Amino acid sequence: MKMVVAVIRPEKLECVKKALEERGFVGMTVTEVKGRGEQKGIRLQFRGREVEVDLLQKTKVEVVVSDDAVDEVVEAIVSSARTGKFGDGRIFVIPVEKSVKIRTGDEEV
Amino acid sequence: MKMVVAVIRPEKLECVKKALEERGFVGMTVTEVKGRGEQKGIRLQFRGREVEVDLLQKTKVEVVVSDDAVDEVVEAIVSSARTGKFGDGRIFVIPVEKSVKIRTGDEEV
Amino acid sequence: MKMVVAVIRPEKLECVKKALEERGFVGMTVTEVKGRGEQKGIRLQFRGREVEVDLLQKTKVEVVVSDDAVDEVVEAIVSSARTGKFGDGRIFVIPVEKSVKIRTGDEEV
Ligand SMILES: Nc1ncnc2c1ncn2[C@@H]1O[C@H](COP(=O)(O)OP(=O)(O)OP(=O)(O)O)[C@@H](O)[C@H]1O
Ligand SMILES: Nc1ncnc2c1ncn2[C@@H]1O[C@H](COP(=O)(O)OP(=O)(O)OP(=O)(O)O)[C@@H](O)[C@H]1O
Ligand SMILES: Nc1ncnc2c1ncn2[C@@H]1O[C@H](COP(=O)(O)OP(=O)(O)OP(=O)(O)O)[C@@H](O)[C@H]1O
Ligand SMILES: O=C(O)CCC(=O)C(=O)O
Ligand SMILES: O=C(O)CCC(=O)C(=O)O
Ligand SMILES: O=C(O)CCC(=O)C(=O)O
Ligand SMILES: [Mg+2]
Ligand SMILES: [Mg+2]
Ligand SMILES: [Mg+2]
Repeated sequence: MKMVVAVIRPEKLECVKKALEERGFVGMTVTEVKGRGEQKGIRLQFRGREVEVDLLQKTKVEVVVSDDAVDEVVEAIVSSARTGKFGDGRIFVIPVEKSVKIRTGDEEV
Repeated sequence: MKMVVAVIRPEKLECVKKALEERGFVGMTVTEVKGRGEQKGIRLQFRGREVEVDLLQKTKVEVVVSDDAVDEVVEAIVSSARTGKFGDGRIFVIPVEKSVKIRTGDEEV
Repeated sequence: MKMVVAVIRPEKLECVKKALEERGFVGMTVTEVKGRGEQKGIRLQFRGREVEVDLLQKTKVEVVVSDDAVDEVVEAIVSSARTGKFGDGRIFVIPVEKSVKIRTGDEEV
């Protein structure tokens, strides 16, 4: 099992949720976060002066899936979150050793 | 070392904190998140019409513990967070390779 | 690749960001969280009476880096976040198996 961790543009959350749902991936954890990547935020022109915003509002989407489902989950997120501009997002894959459903106590290892 | 990541009902946080404390597990990180599981949220009846809420407020509890302590931490969370209804929570176990205490610089590997 | 996860005092975020930037580590994810460590929060005296605050506001800094860069990232965070008092923070290192840039689709494994 793996956890797919995507940090996307907040306005792309609905697109991502729908692309994952259509593929049968419904379970996910969503966190409001802030971040920046390799461009260290954005430079804007305001009243003829350059202004820097080095930390932007982002949405973190965490999806725990089977090892074989990772590539598909990554493809679903890329296809629905992509705009072609800096800041589209990063996806990180982290190993998950155990998964427990609290209600039933069932544990997948 | 492992990180035990529990996503629980927000109203169960105090129960979970107390169950972990009684067992000597005090250190934890708590994040307000949103999510859904296999039932894709909830269906409610409002003014004679069916309404869907597909992302619910949840509380993420992260507890870094020794490898041998995992099962106990998982049991403590299940016993205190469980209601017997859909949405009680999921628990994921993730490997932690290093743990550093900033104040002292001590690092456990 | 590894994810360096630091839980620091909120007032140290700017120091940490600058120390990481000076070393060329710009990409990071920042989350507002709450937590406590081994001292189980703080005890304050208010109106001649002892009061306990068992969960404090903290800032989680997540930095995905190459395996060889971990130690430096940990040193940068320790040097800029340290005050010498309980609550300076914890740093956890978690393995990252894949990293994808959404815009380009490039994947580092
Ligand atoms: N090395 C990193 N460690 C942790 N989080 C990161 C890292 N890089 C980026 N992120 C997170 O991913 C979000 C999206 O990053 P972004 O899409 O700008 O990545 P990028 O590498 O700069 O690619 P691009 O050139 O397409 O912008 C960031 O705002 C931050 O929350
Ligand atoms: N596959 C998953 N990936 C990431 N987070 C998940 C996943 N499944 C559930 N979660 C998180 O766990 C929270 C609790 O999920 P929930 O208890 O409903 O799980 P479940 O598998 O549907 O079990 P149940 O049938 O008892 O409801 C969700 O709201 C979401 O934040
Ligand atoms: N075992 C743990 N599991 C998960 N998060 C933890 C753990 N211990 C501490 N944290 C997080 O790290 C933050 C900082 O912890 P803190 O610096 O107080 O650690 P400590 O072990 O008590 O060291 P110190 O004695 O210097 O205070 C906490 O508020 C919490 O968010
Ligand atoms: O995140 C954005 O929307 C633009 C900024 C960016 O790409 C970055 O900081 O790397
Ligand atoms: O989370 C809940 O409280 C009910 C919804 C649920 O179980 C789910 O979406 O899987
Ligand atoms: O976090 C603090 O600022 C003081 C409390 C502390 O160190 C703890 O709970 O372990
Ligand atoms: Mg970028
Ligand atoms: Mg459910
Ligand atoms: Mg402490």
